[PDB]
Amino acid sequence: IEVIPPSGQWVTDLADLLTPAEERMLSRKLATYADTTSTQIVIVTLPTLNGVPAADYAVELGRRWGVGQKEYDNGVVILVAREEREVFIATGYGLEGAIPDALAGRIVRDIIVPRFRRGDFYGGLSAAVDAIIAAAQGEFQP
Ligand SMILES: [Mg+2]
Repeated sequence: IEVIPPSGQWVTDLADLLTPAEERMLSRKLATYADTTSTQIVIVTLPTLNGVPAADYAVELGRRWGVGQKEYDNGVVILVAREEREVFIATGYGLEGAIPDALAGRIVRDIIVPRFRRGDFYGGLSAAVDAIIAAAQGEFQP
């Protein structure tokens, strides 16, 4: 599997879902969380996965980019595959148990997808970040 190379960005919006101001606001939140906790959460948006499963892509991007390694200790990839209408939340092994499949799925189904169907990409991703941070803190309360 070949994924995109490391961007150096908290938000890599290759589907161009977000305005620059929306990217900068998400990026500030993500960077601040990483600074305080050493947990690196990144957002990647892609026009298409070209037939690669979202799970496989998210895991390879976390590996290739070293998400949650190097300067950081734990990692999350939020991968948005626009053509396939998939959102895959991938956590590093360190965070095993913090976001089970049902909690990730409920973030996608109930938090992200209804916002995305209205064109509210910033709100859906912002709320997903907040839910991920709450879950990583042991404080997610659906
Ligand atoms: Mg953009």
